[PDB]
Amino acid sequence: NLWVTVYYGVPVWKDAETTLFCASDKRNVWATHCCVPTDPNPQEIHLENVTEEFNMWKNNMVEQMHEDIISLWDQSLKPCVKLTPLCVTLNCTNATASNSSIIEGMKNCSFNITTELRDKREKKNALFYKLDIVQLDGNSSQYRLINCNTSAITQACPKVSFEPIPIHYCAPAGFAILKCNNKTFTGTGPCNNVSTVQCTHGIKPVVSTQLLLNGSLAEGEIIIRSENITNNVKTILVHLNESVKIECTRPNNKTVTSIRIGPGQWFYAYGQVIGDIREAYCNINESTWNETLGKVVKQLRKHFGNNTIIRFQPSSGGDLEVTTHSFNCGGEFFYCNTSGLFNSTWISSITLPCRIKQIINMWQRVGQAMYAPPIQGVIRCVSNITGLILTRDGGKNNTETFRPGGGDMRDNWRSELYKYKVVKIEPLGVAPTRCKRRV
Amino acid sequence: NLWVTVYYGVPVWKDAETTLFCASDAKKRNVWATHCCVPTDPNPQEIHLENVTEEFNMWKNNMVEQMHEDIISLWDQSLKPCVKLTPLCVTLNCTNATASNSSIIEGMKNCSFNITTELRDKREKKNALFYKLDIVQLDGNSSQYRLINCNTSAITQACPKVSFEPIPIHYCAPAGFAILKCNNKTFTGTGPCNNVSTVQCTHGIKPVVSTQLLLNGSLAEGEIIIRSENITNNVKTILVHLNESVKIECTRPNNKTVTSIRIGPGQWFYAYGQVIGDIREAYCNINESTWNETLGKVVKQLRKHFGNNTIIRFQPSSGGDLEVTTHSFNCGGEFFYCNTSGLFNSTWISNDSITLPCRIKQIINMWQRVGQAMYAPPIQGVIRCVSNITGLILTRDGGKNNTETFRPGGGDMRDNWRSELYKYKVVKIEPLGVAPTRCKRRV
Amino acid sequence: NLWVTVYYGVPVWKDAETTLFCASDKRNVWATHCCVPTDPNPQEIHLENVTEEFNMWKNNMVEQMHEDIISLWDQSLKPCVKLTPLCVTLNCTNATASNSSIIEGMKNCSFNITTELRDKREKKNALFYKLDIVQLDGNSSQYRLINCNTSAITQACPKVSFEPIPIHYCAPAGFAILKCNNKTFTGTGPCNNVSTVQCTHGIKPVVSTQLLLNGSLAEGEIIIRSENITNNVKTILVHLNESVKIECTRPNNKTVTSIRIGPGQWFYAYGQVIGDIREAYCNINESTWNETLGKVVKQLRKHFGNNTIIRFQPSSGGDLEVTTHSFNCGGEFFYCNTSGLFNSTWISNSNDSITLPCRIKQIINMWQRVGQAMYAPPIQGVIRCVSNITGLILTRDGGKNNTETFRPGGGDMRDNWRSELYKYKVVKIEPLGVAPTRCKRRV
Amino acid sequence: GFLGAAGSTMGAASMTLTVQARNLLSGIVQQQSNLLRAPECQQHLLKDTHWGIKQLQARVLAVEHYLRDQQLLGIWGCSGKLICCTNVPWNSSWSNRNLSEIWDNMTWLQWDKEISNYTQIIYGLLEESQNQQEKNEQDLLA
Amino acid sequence: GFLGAAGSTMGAASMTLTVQARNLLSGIVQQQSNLLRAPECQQHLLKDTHWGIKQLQARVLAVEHYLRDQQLLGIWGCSGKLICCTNVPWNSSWSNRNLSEIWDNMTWLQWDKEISNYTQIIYGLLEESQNQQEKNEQDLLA
Amino acid sequence: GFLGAAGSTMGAASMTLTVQARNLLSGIVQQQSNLLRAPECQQHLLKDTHWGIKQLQARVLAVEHYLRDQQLLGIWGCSGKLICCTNVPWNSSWSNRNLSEIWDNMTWLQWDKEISNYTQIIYGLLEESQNQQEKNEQDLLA
Ligand SMILES: *[C@@H]1O[C@H](CO)[C@@H](O[C@@H]2O[C@H](CO)[C@@H](O[C@@H]3O[C@H](CO[C@H]4O[C@H](CO)[C@@H](O)[C@H](O)[C@@H]4O)[C@@H](O)[C@H](O)[C@@H]3O)[C@H](O)[C@H]2NC(C)=O)[C@H](O)[C@H]1NC(C)=O
Ligand SMILES: *[C@@H]1O[C@H](CO)[C@@H](O[C@@H]2O[C@H](CO)[C@@H](O[C@@H]3O[C@H](CO)[C@@H](O)[C@H](O)[C@@H]3O)[C@H](O)[C@H]2NC(C)=O)[C@H](O)[C@H]1NC(C)=O
Ligand SMILES: *[C@@H]1O[C@H](CO)[C@@H](O[C@@H]2O[C@H](CO)[C@@H](O[C@@H]3O[C@H](CO)[C@@H](O)[C@H](O)[C@@H]3O)[C@H](O)[C@H]2NC(C)=O)[C@H](O)[C@H]1NC(C)=O
Ligand SMILES: *[C@@H]1O[C@H](CO)[C@@H](O[C@@H]2O[C@H](CO)[C@@H](O)[C@H](O)[C@H]2NC(C)=O)[C@H](O)[C@H]1NC(C)=O
Ligand SMILES: *[C@@H]1O[C@H](CO)[C@@H](O[C@@H]2O[C@H](CO)[C@@H](O)[C@H](O)[C@H]2NC(C)=O)[C@H](O)[C@H]1NC(C)=O
Ligand SMILES: *[C@@H]1O[C@H](CO)[C@@H](O[C@@H]2O[C@H](CO)[C@@H](O)[C@H](O)[C@H]2NC(C)=O)[C@H](O)[C@H]1NC(C)=O
Ligand SMILES: *[C@@H]1O[C@H](CO)[C@@H](O)[C@H](O)[C@H]1NC(C)=O
Ligand SMILES: *[C@@H]1O[C@H](CO)[C@@H](O)[C@H](O)[C@H]1NC(C)=O
Ligand SMILES: *[C@@H]1O[C@H](CO)[C@@H](O)[C@H](O)[C@H]1NC(C)=O
Ligand SMILES: *[C@@H]1O[C@H](CO)[C@@H](O)[C@H](O)[C@H]1NC(C)=O
Ligand SMILES: *[C@@H]1O[C@H](CO)[C@@H](O)[C@H](O)[C@H]1NC(C)=O
Ligand SMILES: *[C@@H]1O[C@H](CO)[C@@H](O)[C@H](O)[C@H]1NC(C)=O
Repeated sequence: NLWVTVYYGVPVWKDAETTLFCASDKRNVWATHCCVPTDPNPQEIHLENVTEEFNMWKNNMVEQMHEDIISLWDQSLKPCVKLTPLCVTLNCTNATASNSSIIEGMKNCSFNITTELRDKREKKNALFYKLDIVQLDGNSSQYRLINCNTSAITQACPKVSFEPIPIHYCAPAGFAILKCNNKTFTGTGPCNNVSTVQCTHGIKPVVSTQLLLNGSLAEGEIIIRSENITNNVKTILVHLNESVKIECTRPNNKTVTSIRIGPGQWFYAYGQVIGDIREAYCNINESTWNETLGKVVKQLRKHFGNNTIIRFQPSSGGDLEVTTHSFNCGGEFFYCNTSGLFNSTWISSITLPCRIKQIINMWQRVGQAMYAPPIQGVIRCVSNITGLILTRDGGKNNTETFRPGGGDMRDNWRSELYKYKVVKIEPLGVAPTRCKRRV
Repeated sequence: NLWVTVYYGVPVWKDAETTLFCASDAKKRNVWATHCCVPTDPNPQEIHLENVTEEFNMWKNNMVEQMHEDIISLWDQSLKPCVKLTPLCVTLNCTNATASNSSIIEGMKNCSFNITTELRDKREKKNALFYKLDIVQLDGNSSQYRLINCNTSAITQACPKVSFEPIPIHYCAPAGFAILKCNNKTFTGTGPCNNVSTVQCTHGIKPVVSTQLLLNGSLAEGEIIIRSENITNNVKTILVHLNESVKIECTRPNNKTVTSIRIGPGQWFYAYGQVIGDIREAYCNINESTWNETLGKVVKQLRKHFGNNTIIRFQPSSGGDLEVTTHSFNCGGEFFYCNTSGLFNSTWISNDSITLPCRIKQIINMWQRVGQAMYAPPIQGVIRCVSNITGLILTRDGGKNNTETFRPGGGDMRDNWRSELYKYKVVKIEPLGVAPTRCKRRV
Repeated sequence: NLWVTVYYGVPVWKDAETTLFCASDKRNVWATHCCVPTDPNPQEIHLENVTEEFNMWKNNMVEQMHEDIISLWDQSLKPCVKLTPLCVTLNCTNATASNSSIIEGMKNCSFNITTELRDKREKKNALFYKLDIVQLDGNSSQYRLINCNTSAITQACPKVSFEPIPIHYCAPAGFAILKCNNKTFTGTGPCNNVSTVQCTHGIKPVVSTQLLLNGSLAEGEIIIRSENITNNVKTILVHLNESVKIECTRPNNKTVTSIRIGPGQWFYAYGQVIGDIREAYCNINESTWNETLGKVVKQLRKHFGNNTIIRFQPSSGGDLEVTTHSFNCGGEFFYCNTSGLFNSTWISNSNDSITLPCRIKQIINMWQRVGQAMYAPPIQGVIRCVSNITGLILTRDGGKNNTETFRPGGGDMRDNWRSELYKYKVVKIEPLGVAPTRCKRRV
Repeated sequence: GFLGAAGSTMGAASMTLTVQARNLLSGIVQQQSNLLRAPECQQHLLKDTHWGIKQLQARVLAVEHYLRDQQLLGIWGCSGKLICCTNVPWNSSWSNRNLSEIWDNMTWLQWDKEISNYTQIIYGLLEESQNQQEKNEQDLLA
Repeated sequence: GFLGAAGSTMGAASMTLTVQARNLLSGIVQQQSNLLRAPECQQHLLKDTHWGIKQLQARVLAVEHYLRDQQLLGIWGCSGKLICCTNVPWNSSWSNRNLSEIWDNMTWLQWDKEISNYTQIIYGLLEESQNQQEKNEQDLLA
Repeated sequence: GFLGAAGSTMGAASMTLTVQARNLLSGIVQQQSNLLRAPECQQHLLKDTHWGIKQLQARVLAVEHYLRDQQLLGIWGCSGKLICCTNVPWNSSWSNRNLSEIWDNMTWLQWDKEISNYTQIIYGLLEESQNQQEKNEQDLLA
């Protein structure tokens, strides 16, 4: 009695991977690259009686944005000035400010550089953070840029703004974005309250190593997500339901010196110091940090035992990018000592000193080093901590030690896209029915 | 009653923006032929549209912006693989350059300089002649000089075997689009056109570059036509299409020897060697009569938009860069800049020949862009070229007691292409439509 | 009466020129570029009663082959280190080895090179092949690299392998590859054993000049193919039915010195050789060569008449690219003097081995382009290649007097790719057709 | 006669419906592609990359619009038909005038604008009508 | 209301079929077109060759999937429709769910999963059936 | 075989027209499946921009040719069929064989050669016949 019938436009789909489109809302780099409106997307389609398995540890969207951000970064740096002539011998000394007060950083170096005429060199002076420079064979007052034995460095154009903006990722035709809405969802498994969208919400492509910045405030409850809570290989992400305010600052007021390299080529360095000497640092509310860690420890106890003792210790070792809290602030690049935060044990006005360096091997690549230009004037920025990156070491029974490991770069963004999945529409289907084609 | 019918293949269109493509007829290494590889129709067709009218706006036409973008993209593409004169920026001993019997040449300098060679550790002293307009003085009381480029950007030498002679380029729609051409002879833009035809490609436009006069264009079928985005607002430019051209000669008469240097591994730099013959100067010769009747007809037609008794005065450009103050153009690969003082000094109320002095400049800030400047290579021999002025670019100064002053002004290359694109409009076919009917669907 | 009926899905086709793609199965360029996986079980389908005309010297696939490969070499060298800072005057002497043995062919050359800091330079020393170096001026130990007056040179990346691997060439949809299975096919005319295939059998991109290496063997006898056997202007391709083993080697054990150019740029050269010097050479079995040359001579007799004299002489002239047999051996570049071969007389028709002295070069202008040279990195140790000769490239003289003299050819690598692709053609499917039938649409 | 008689009359468009339908797609882009390939310009298409991406943009957009049109005809039950009628009645609000007053007294390009803002409603009615018709034909298939 | 009936039981999605037919092609493609056309997107991103190539590839693949699906509808006969039956009996061995639950108490997602591994067999049957039908019609006319 | 009987006989060859039409797009989807299995291959071939433009051009050209054929079928009233008959008679000017001389004893390739210059005339006549039939149908629906 039953006969084949073919239906076109069935509302079903399969898992897939595809290039999603990037859209957003002197110049901001993302706005030009993702130069397409996102305003006319006010609605979502709730799906009645659908269950779908999410896996935030196998999202291809996070990989896509990693490759997209690095591609954008490379493209934006590509036409900018090169600093190869600055890889010369430097005659260096201690810098000073006010009544000849020596600066902790700020090696003052002089260098012979070629001007617009190839047959003409001039001595020029510049101050540099001590972390960008390496001594030449232990000889006094002989130094080179840290780059000079790796690759040529590019100066980021001062006119472009690398401040992240909200980014929306939109399905191409024949594809859709499924978003879980279960507020207690732990990043993996079935979700039975799902809404389909054409575009994601606004996620800022923030960069950070060990603390999670300027993100969404998790859900109503603090959520700890892991591909395996037991395994020590996997990074542990903590998602806070309340933001923690942090005020980071470079207080030193300085002049910026503008040097000509060649035809149409300009270099910018830190010139004379204007104000008095003060360290770069971040301020964090001590009490707030305490109850936040307490709540996170309670949620950890829910996984590791109610009678378990849980302690936090600093990151064991590695490059600044591994152990320091690395980030951008006002266009400058900070690396902060977080040992004053992750030193505690649990049974049942914090000032982070901060180093600043201008030459960065972002994404731990060999070569392709970026030189951050200086910024004239004091820098002060405020950020919301929304989550944490924790590394579990294991050890003795009923002892749980976690450290603020930097994790992978992708973990900075898995923290934001855990709700999202991409699906390919499969409009074609077949079924039996009582009806049969005539003739 | 009435019901809906859906027709597919309806003949309608809407105004649209789209990329186009460019085609040229088959013919050393002329870049225009290379880029517009697509061959044209040997028998181009035109379909007259009976009882059709359409609004054209020559100042909002996407064709010209595509023109600017495509032409600049091609120029950058052509210069991209050519030799770089980046290392050629050193202190220069320059002195007065002389020809034949030690006779001074105004506007040139014999410059000696130290230059690299094949081996990076070997240098050599080399000599070359340069124009004053390409050189700036390092020390006001000495003979050290440099090239004007050196404080903006490195310069690229155009490839010596690549011709830049303009060729007619026909501009064609992709599928689904069409080009609508006005056939109203006195059409001034910004309005309806009654006599309209559909085409697939334009008539063939020579991408000629000029600043003060329109060269090698098309002539107006009727009388002289004056076009403006805003005739009353004097800030806008004024395009004048002539119905009779003016034949102008221009020449660099001095017979120059060309020399070449191996500046790098396969990098050749060309320059002007010594010179021979008597001293001669670059100029543009114009028939004084034909100019005067042309300008007389132009003022007569200006009096259609300005008062009959209004005084019409013509003055040179007040000032600015050499590119816009002068009449700038290309002659056989060389770049000419001519004063035009003898063309625009007159007042109009109710055997002879003229000559414009001209200057030669090899460093070109093409498209008024900062940096990325081009070095036009030297040309062996003596340069003579002839061109038809077909139209003029004029700016206006008012606020006078029933008097209007006009100057060349201009300088925006877009307007040049407007002179051959006011007729055309791009449209997108919308083959889907509906209509009422007396008919009904069955089953 | 008969009425039109329209058919879609027809099995007919036309000759066509289309874009193919490449699929093949330590950073080998070939595996990377042809990363598309191949069919493990290609399904050749014999087309019964189908005949197809082939003409391998009009086969457009060789052009696509040539363009794709040269693009691959150019792209692989794109990120690699430039050696332009090294083009400096060289202080050279005779190189030496253990016990001060005078090495033939090398030079110990020293040069001042810029270190990581651009304001400092250091003296470095390295061995080079004398064939890659020319005296800077007159007769002074001052010497330069041959390239320095032609173009900048890029060293091939030492971590990148260029070993040939079989490459299968696959059509896009709507195109099919017709394969001819006539074992006796001479490269032109009808073929009566035609099958369809998706991808070619797998052709290794071997590059050689005089003798065809590593190729496929003829199914039948030895086949001699040429557009005009009478017109000796064309080359002649010998496809053998039996292969010949050839053993080539650079036997001296060398080491490699690693010199910094710049921040991430490293130049590599032969630091030293141990001793017990001997020349690089190839070796061929004498009896195998004599028998193979006799069989090809029999086929030449078949073409040119039984009572005709045949003779073989070395190459008439040209550079090393065409006079010698050149090949790539593990990344190094051999050029062997084939005078020991092709020296014979044949009129109506020895347990030793033929030795071929071989010059070796690091500076290669691949594909005989001016500029864009490539510097082969050194290889530590001892180099040994083993190869199968499967064919020959010959040219014919015009001496007449009843004698046809033959010489090694070469100079156009396209013949090399063609030698393998003689039996494949690409055809576009045309699904549409019409025919008459004994009925009409009801309407 | 591409766009021929565009100003003549909407009633007797007739053969013009064919003429447009075959000159808005690959039936001319084949000519464009053969012309493009003929001088072996592919290297330019590769060297001048920007021009290449622009050409591919133009071709894919033309293809996308043609498929736009074919899908809209298909969902309306008008696949493979130049003139097709439906069962959706004409509304008085859609610039109602007697056929004696508009049919053969008015041409395309003069009255398309007179039914703007009603394209979407007509399209929605057509899809709903076609879907209901197809479901009814299914149910009748006893 | 795209995918609005995905979790509804089979048959509830019939009236939504017209909605689901759109946005595969020409529902999102023209939206993305105009959205990218307004800010000359890709036009000033032509220099970002990677980005342009990716977007062109994605649009091409949307087109190609649409053509594949439409052509498979063609080769089974009765294309241009959201609903159509064939003359091929159902092989109950595939699921043996010979119930009214084919139009109740189960969603299309679940069904597509349940018979996910008999897709090719159904396709081949439809192919042969249309071949026989076309030849039969040609013979009947002749 | 895929092109089996192409050089044998028209009648037997015409039985299997399914495989060709299927492969015109199934080759494309199979090759892109091969690429999708290896995203690193897509990444390199993306970085090799020239290869990307080459094969994007190839794919869009294949799509173009398929749509060319499909729309030509559409204007002839043969959309959704591999076999269809019209009301255009056969002109003796170009061929005078009878059916037994062509549907047996001759190959489709030979047939393509036989009417190579008649076929465009058939395109024109089919277009006009379909337009006339459509106008007749429109006037019929009273
Ligand atoms: C407006 O249109 C006019 C034509 O109606 C243009 O006049 C033409 O201008 C060209 C360019 O100068 C002249 O071309 C001639 O070409 C020969 C051929 O020379 C070849 O060999 C030399 C060897 O050194 C090589 O340098 C060349 O590139 C060629 O490969 C030259 O020898 C001549 O000197 C001369 O340049 C035409 O002759 C000329 N036409 C006429 C009738 O005189 C005019 O240029 C256009 N206006 C503008 C502004 O472009
Ligand atoms: C997290 O979000 C906050 C709030 O948006 C960000 O604060 C912003 O920080 C940037 C960079 O310091 C500020 O831009 C600066 O503005 C001044 C004044 O125009 C200008 O002189 C500087 O050159 C720079 O452009 C921005 O005004 C500021 N916005 C607010 C409202 O605080 C913070 O940077 C974000 N942090 C992360 C991790 O993304
Ligand atoms: C084709 O011609 C090439 C030379 O043009 C011949 O190359 C040689 O191929 C053999 C294949 O077994 C290589 O053997 C292996 O090479 C690797 C390279 O690192 C080595 O590690 C292994 O221990 C082993 O020796 C051989 O190296 C290679 N020659 C060189 C100098 O590397 C090839 O034999 C010819 N025939 C075919 C079928 O390719
Ligand atoms: C399931 O998802 C829907 C959205 O698809 C949620 O509905 C939202 O509920 C919040 C409650 O504050 C409202 O503010 C939103 O406006 C609602 N949106 C829509 C579209 O309905 C629903 O709350 C979710 N329920 C669960 C179980 O998480
Ligand atoms: C960094 O060093 C430079 C070089 O000495 C200082 O510049 C000048 O130094 C001379 C003495 O050598 C003084 O007479 C000038 O007055 C200095 N001029 C400037 C630029 O101030 C420079 O001051 C040093 N900067 C710091 C912060 O110590
Ligand atoms: C570049 O230099 C090479 C080598 O110094 C030159 O090659 C010579 O060409 C002549 C031509 O007659 C030969 O006789 C020589 O044997 C070649 N080699 C030597 C030893 O010079 C080449 O001609 C030069 N060309 C350029 C443009 O620089
Ligand atoms: C900088 O000051 C410190 C103070 O301890 C001293 O040790 C060091 O040698 C000084 N270096 C220079 C360059 O003056
Ligand atoms: C921290 O927050 C509390 C909130 O009551 C506030 O009273 C206290 O002054 C804050 N201290 C810091 C570190 O700013
Ligand atoms: C140009 O127009 C003027 C208008 O007065 C007319 O006198 C003159 O003859 C025209 N010349 C040509 C060549 O058409
Ligand atoms: C090489 O250097 C030695 C060092 O004494 C010197 O004698 C010799 O002349 C130099 N040769 C050249 C060619 O520079
Ligand atoms: C244009 O209008 C005239 C008016 O009499 C008419 O005769 C002619 O047919 C119209 N053109 C077309 C193409 O129908
Ligand atoms: C080829 O021709 C022979 C003639 O006897 C026939 O038997 C055979 O079927 C033909 N091939 C095909 C594929 O029809």
